[PDB]
Amino acid sequence: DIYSRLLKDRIVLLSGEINDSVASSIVAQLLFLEAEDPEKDIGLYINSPGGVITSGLSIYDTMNFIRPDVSTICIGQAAAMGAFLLSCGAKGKRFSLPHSRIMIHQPLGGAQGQASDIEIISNEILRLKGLMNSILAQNSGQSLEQIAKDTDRDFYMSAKEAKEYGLIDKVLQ
Amino acid sequence: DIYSRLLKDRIVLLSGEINDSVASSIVAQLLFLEAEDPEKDIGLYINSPGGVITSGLSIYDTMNFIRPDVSTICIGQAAAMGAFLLSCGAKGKRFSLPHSRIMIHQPLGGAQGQASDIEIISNEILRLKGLMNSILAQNSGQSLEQIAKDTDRDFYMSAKEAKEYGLIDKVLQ
Amino acid sequence: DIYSRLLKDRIVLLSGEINDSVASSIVAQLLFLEAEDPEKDIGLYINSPGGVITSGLSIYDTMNFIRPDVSTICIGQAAAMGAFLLSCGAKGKRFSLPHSRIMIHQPLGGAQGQASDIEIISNEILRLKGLMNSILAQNSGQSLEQIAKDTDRDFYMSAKEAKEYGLIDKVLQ
Amino acid sequence: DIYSRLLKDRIVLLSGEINDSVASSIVAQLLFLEAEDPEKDIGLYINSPGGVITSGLSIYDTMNFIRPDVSTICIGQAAAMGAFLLSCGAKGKRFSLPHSRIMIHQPLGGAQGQASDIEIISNEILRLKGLMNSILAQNSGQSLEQIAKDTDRDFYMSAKEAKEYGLIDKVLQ
Amino acid sequence: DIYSRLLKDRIVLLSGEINDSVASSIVAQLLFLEAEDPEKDIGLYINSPGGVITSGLSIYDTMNFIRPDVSTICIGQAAAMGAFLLSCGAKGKRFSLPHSRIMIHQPLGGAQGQASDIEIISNEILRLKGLMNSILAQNSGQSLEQIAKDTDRDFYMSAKEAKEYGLIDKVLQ
Amino acid sequence: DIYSRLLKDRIVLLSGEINDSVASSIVAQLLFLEAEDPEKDIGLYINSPGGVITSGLSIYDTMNFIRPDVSTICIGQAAAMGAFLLSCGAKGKRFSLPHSRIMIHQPLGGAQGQASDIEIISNEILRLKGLMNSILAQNSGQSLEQIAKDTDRDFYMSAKEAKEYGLIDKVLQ
Amino acid sequence: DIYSRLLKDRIVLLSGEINDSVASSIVAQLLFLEAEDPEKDIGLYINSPGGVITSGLSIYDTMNFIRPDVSTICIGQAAAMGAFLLSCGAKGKRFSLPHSRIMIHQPLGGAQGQASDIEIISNEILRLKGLMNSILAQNSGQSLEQIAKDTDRDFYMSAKEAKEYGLIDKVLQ
Amino acid sequence: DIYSRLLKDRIVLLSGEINDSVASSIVAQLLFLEAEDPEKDIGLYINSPGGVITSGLSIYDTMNFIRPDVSTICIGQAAAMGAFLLSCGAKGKRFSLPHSRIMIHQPLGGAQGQASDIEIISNEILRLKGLMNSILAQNSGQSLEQIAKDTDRDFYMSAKEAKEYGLIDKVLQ
Amino acid sequence: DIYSRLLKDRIVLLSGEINDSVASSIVAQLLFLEAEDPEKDIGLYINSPGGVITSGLSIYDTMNFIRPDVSTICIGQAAAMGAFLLSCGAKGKRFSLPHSRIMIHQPLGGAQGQASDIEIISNEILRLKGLMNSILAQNSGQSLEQIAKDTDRDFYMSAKEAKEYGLIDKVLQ
Amino acid sequence: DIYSRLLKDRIVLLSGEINDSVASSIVAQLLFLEAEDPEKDIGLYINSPGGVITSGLSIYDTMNFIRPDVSTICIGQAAAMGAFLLSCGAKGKRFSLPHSRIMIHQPLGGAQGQASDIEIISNEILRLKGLMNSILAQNSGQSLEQIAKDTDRDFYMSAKEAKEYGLIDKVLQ
Amino acid sequence: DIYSRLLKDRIVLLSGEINDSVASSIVAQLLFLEAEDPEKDIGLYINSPGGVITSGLSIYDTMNFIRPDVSTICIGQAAAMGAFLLSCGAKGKRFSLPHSRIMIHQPLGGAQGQASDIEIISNEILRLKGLMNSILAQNSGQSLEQIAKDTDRDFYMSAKEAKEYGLIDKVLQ
Repeated sequence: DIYSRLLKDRIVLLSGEINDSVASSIVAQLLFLEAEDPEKDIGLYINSPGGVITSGLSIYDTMNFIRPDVSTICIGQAAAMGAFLLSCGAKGKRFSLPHSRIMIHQPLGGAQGQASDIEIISNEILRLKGLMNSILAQNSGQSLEQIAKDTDRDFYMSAKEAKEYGLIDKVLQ
Repeated sequence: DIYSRLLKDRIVLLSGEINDSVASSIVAQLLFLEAEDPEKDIGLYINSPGGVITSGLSIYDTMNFIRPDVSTICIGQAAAMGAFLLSCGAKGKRFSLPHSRIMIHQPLGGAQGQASDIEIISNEILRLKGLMNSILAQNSGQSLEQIAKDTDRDFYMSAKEAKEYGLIDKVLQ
Repeated sequence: DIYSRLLKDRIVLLSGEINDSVASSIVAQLLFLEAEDPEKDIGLYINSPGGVITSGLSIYDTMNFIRPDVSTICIGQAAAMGAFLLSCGAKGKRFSLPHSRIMIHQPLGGAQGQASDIEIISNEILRLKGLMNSILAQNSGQSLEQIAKDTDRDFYMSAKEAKEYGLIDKVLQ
Repeated sequence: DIYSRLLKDRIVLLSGEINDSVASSIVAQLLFLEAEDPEKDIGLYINSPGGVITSGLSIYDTMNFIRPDVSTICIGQAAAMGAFLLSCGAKGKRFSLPHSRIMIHQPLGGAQGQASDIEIISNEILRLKGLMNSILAQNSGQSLEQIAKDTDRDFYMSAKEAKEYGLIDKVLQ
Repeated sequence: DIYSRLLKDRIVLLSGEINDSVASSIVAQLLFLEAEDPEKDIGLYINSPGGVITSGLSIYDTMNFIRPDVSTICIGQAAAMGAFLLSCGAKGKRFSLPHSRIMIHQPLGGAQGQASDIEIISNEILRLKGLMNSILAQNSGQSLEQIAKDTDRDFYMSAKEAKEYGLIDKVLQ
Repeated sequence: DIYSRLLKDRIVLLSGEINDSVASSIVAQLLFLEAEDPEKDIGLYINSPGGVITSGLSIYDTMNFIRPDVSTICIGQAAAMGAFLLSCGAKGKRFSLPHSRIMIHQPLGGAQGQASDIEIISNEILRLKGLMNSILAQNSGQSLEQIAKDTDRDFYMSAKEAKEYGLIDKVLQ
Repeated sequence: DIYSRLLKDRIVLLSGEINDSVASSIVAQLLFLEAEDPEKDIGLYINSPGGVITSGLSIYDTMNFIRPDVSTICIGQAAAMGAFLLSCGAKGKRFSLPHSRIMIHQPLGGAQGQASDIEIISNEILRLKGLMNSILAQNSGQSLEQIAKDTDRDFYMSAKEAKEYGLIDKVLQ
Repeated sequence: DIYSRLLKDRIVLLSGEINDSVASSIVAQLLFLEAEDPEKDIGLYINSPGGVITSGLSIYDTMNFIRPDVSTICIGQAAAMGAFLLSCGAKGKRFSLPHSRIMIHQPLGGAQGQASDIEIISNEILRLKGLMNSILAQNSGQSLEQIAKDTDRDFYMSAKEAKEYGLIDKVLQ
Repeated sequence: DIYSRLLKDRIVLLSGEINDSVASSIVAQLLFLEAEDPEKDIGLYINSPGGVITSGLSIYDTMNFIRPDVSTICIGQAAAMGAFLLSCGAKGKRFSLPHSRIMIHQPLGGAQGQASDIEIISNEILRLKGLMNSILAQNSGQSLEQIAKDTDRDFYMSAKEAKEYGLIDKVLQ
Repeated sequence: DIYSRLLKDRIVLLSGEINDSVASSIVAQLLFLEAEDPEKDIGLYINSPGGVITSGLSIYDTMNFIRPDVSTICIGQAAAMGAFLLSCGAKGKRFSLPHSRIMIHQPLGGAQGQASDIEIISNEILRLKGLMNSILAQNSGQSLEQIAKDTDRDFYMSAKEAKEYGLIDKVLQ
Repeated sequence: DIYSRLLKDRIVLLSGEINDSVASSIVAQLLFLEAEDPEKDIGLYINSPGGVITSGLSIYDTMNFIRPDVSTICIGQAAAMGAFLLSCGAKGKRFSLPHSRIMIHQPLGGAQGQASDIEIISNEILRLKGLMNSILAQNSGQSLEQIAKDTDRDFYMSAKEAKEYGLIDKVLQ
């Protein structure tokens, strides 16, 4: 197996949609690599269109949890939760390849039922929305207000543009 | 046509689910009847599980928009928007046959999309929930708080109970 | 129209499954005939497997609502709601043909959602059950305690037995 | 026929999704009324959730093409293209019932294919977005820049609010 | 593989929904690990949207039937039966990552059939509701009346909130 | 394993449609080889119809990222993103067997939603279109204008014609 | 209309599968004929494969209910419930075209549910089976056991054979 | 494999629906456990909603057929055939966890075809029901008619209830 | 009939997709008027997206076949064949309401089968593209090669621009 | 593995439909065998109905690209691409079993979209058609024209016929 | 593996339908055995209803192609291409178990398309029909007229009769 060999050089790949499975896998690889040696850096390469929000959150909070610095490298693209994760890389170790595409946006979902239930679910999504915009601003240096204004609709940008935005530190040019 | 025959007797039947199509039917018939005679009463027999809200309201607004007093008679059942319309009949002229069942509740719905749009949908549903609770309270004699408490979940009652509640005036039994 | 011709002689056919649609038709015919002649009896022929409770109930209440006697004649079969309605015919005018089978039972139904919502529904169907049993025990002369056990499960019987149980008065022949 | 009957008193109903089909009908009806009497006002009652843009525009153009005034009345709900039509009625003859709701927003669409085709579709939808926004602004007394900001997402209003916003002239209550 | 590598570290994973399939795996490990050593703690990391009540009850009973302490760690999300489980972790060893979400609610379900059948399922689902609300109160300190009021409809909360609420002990940071 | 054995001799097979899953593998594979020997050349045999744009880009960026020279050999066909990657091989090491088909075109996409969202998707696809026509112009030694003009519609070629164009360096006789 | 015109001559046509709607129709016609003239014989043309038992039964009871003689004519075929209804025509007037087919058998059915429910459906179907076999014996000349032994499985006969069996009287050849 | 590991400890898990596939497996293991050592107990963990009957009985006959004692432990739940197997564990070694649910009932099923085929299937369903009741009375200490009245409908009990009833021996709390 | 009345005033409506069904009706009506009054004008109101090419040419040839001028008035839109037909109106009598959108383009179609069959299909689609590109050219004064370029991809126009372009003559604003 | 042990003798099998997936396997085995011994011959057994043109071309090129002589053996049948590949075997080493059947034809395909697009694809398929005729003509020594005539429609042959035609060298008797 | 165990005994099993896939397997096994020992016989056990002709034919040619004799044993059944294959075993070594059934018939197929295309397919199939009957003829010793006349339709046989026909040499009873 190839991936298992890359896991030996402390490289974990995050490709495609993000969900409990994928997250569960990506989380297990982080806990694993840490116990393996809680002082070396881990390379999290990202090429995802996004995914379920609480999933992306588990991968994230696990990134802060473990001792090793989790560096993030964007190849191909990192949209939705994919861009959020890329920004959560250890400060200074968030990279991207020249032709990658970064896109951030607000969450989306669905509500079904009585007025009392739609409202509950609605406030819950706005909450996740504020939580991720909050983290997205803190990670980039942009203000809360600025993030809200830009994630209102799909905000696509090049790696280079992503750098001047605060999302990544260096474009491996 | 049997329904055409009865309409010549000022009888309008609202049976089954409510929607624009059914609503247009009921509205055209209420208008028509007025054009034939603005003085006489109109008989609106109801047997509905409710249906689309904006559609129910079109009917409701039409009842008050025409000169004739619209008598509402419940038969079989008057649930949700169906019960709403029942309670809108002309004061003192809201009846129900002895074994009908009346039910009131809060509106149902669905939101899909960005956090921003789900909330707009949500606020709209609540807006209508508050609209109907206030009309319901005014038609029965109950207070908003009371209406809101009972319509939180399905409130099923008997014609007799419906009269005690204030949704109808007499039980033609 | 072959069906209209019959109605001209106060004959109404309840054939098939009973729902708000069929229900409305029968009521429109029942109300119509009372406008034509509020004294002459009506012939409600019944060949139906049964149907939606409130729909049948709207038919039962209309039968007692108008002034003329609504005589019921079972042909083919009369089960569930149908058997119920058959037994509601005007005292002494509840008929059936020789090979017609009659079957009474307890109401069927379904509930999906939260426990709160499930309990509300369960309670409603139970109220309808009791209501059915009581009106059935009063149409046959049987005791509520008798109807209760007898309808716990499908209870099929021929015209004769039904004459002796109390559901119908006579077997035309 | 209840509908063709009301058309005699010059009433035209537009309820449900608006498409070339429904449009053709609404169109024919206006051209027919135009003939019957180029002077007498026409009453276009609206209860529609919207529909295909061009189909909608064909009605509006016809409203203006013909000689008689097309008064618009909203019952139940006038949303999207439906809200557009309500706003285009003869100045001073745009009414709404008290409990109807008005919802305006920007156009929806879809593009599939090559970059070149999508770009073309995209410009065509945007050209349309600006067209209606302009007319809507002109009919409401709002500024182009304002209708643009307010229709960025679904804007739900109450008859009373829609009257204050400039979309309708009077709320028959 | 990776999960089995973590299992030897006494780290069990509950990701995705809960049903017998998953339940049996969890129970398999909670027994296995108590076979390796009934002394050393066990780490059950939870990231589940919920699942079947009896399935979760299985994992629950097994959790405190074995001898070692089963510590619960909510990562990402712990709603419905997922939250119930999280709170069931060993007193003092219930954690959550900074950005995880918790949600408690009343059971969901459905029933079809005769009134009798529906009534049995309704009371059954009511017991589980009472049962869980009870265990939930003990585990948090909260009274039964409170858990009952809160779980009526979906009760979402943040990690800090869950701690103040008594569902978790410490929040890692 | 036949594929693991060819990878031993530093041969990587890119067969079929391109997507994140497929691209992820190719990426994981290049990384493996770059690690095993940063000095030696890697041979990438392509027989693809094209695929997900960013997915192809992830691959294009990795080839230039790693230290080894990535030679590209087209067998069967390299169409769309496939021909793109082909032309991106190490200058002087871009090959093709005598009967391969090469086709270059412009990106294909789709969009649904508000005009604002379509416009966003539209601009994003044009941005990507501009990027690839420009990289293709660089890789072929032609004016961006000419490539734009050619790729407007699917442009097929014979391995020989591809060499004339500048996409490959030699046709292995 | 063609069928309407043949009705004028007292010709009722029973074709294809017999269910509650068709039965209803045949029934309407028989009562309508007797209306016009309660003496003039009726011709019931049968070309049916059979159908639902209760539906057939209603036709059979109705034939005998009304005063008029209902002469049955089998053309093409008369199978199952359809052969049963042939043998029930006015004795001496049960015909058959030369090349028609006749087929008699035991009822078909289905049951799903609890053992208790299945048993009730078993006795019920066995009841209908004996009743049918009973009448068949009555109608032909054959003894209860013959009929039973014979209808155990599909039993096809020619017009002539059906006469020798005692199912029809003459064979209009 | 984890289950294999639990097997070495002589622990067999029966979870989910029961059928030929699952029964064939449980018997394979059951027999195997005997080959190793036919003296030590066997721990049959049960978390099942039930399943096919003949499959359940095959497991049951194997439990008594093998030389060792097959103890039963209920976790999560054991309803229908699931509760049956639980009550067939070695006398005295029938356990249950504290919050487990135990439910017993009468067999379910279906039948299609000729009346005589239905009678045949019905009798087999009844004879199975009888075999079931007897065994499920002999194990519990209840009487035939007692177990018969109680299993007429779903009969849900708690761990403690099942013991008081005789289904289990001790609730491992 | 409302459409029939409009016909008596020499008004024909081509609404929606064009196909053989629709085409036959328009041809039917034109020939009707043809005979009705060979000298008076015919107004062809168009609001179509396009359709079957030959079906359109059908209508068109009929337009120039008959003696009376066929005026064309675009309302809503006239795309693809709809635009072709629009322009094919009698010289000087080609209108459109102000907010209508006109669109021209090259043909669409498909081919399955052998290389030889595909080429045949291909030449034929090219022949039609040529045929129409010239008719369109003639009707608007545009050079054939200019048209072929403008319609290479969907070319959307406003009423005014369509006048400028030569597709229509006037705009009734 | 049977095929694997077989591959150990330079024996490769091409069974079923040819496509990229199947083609990549074959291509990998050819590259594998060559690397394993560019001297010994390789035995490619073909029993295929054909498939994707480029998939076959992919294989064909690799056959001549590697050093070893690739001998082709036809068992069962070789049609379309199968035939083609069979003929591409090392001269003097193209065999076939006595009863296998060889069948050659012209490529099949499909095109959708605009005339412009249809034409591009038609020319592309005619390009492949000509290329393959050349190769067949050359592989067999027949004239470009003879191959043209003979592949117009499906041309079935016996191994012996295929031999005398030039497609194979000898038939294993 | 169980089958690889029997392969060590030159035992090949042919179960179910025959197609390229299944046949490749048999062929592979046949070749492997010939390699292992070109001397020792082979045992092909058949229990197949037949399948693709060319697939079957590919197995037939391989049996004769290898050195050892391939004895054929019919177990269960051998119909169509199955019987054919059984009849193709080395003379004197064609067996069948006592209760096996053998069935021989003519080719089955289907053609679609142009008259020209269907004519070809029809001719090719007749060709195989003649081909197999001929083979069948000399494998059984029967004349062609007789094989041709006997397989015109499905011809069923017992092992005893099949031996008497010339399809097998002995019945291992």
